[PDB]
Amino acid sequence: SGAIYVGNYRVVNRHLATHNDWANLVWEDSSRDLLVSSTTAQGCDTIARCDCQTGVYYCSSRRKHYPVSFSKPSLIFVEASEYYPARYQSHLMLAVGHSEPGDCGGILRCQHGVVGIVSTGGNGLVGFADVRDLLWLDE
Ligand SMILES: Cn1cc2c(n1)CCC[C@@H]2C(=O)N1CCC[C@H](C(N)=O)C1
Ligand SMILES: [Zn+2]
Repeated sequence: SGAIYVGNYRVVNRHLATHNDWANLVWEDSSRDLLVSSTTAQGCDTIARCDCQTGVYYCSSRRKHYPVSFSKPSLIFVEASEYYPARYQSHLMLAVGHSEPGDCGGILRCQHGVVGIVSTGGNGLVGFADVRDLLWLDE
């Protein structure tokens, strides 16, 4: 689990979205595994607007933060799951690291702020859904 809270927006993994997230839907993209819903309270997370390829992510399955080097956002093929059939997921960055399904939602941060959230894994690689291109989260 895990979400990004900025302004009157809440960003979650689309596969983990609640009934309330869907009832207050702002935008969703199945290909990115992202869903943004509206909130009453104001959020204070700062979104990075950069092209950093190094950062730190939170891994609940180990109760630890790990420094990582990650790839640039791209179309990477993701094996079938109970949430989606086999497809290419867009805007995805990979890093050598540990992850488990329950780690989805953990934030990846660089020195500029929030970069994205944990979204895929397997084969000793962790996938992060990038959020830096969503400039509308700040206005
Ligand atoms: C963080 N994490 C996620 C996973 C693992 N860690 C390890 C096992 C694979 C699993 C995974 O890659 N998927 C299951 C959840 C939905 C994902 C998606 N966005 O399409 C695909
Ligand atoms: Zn950065």
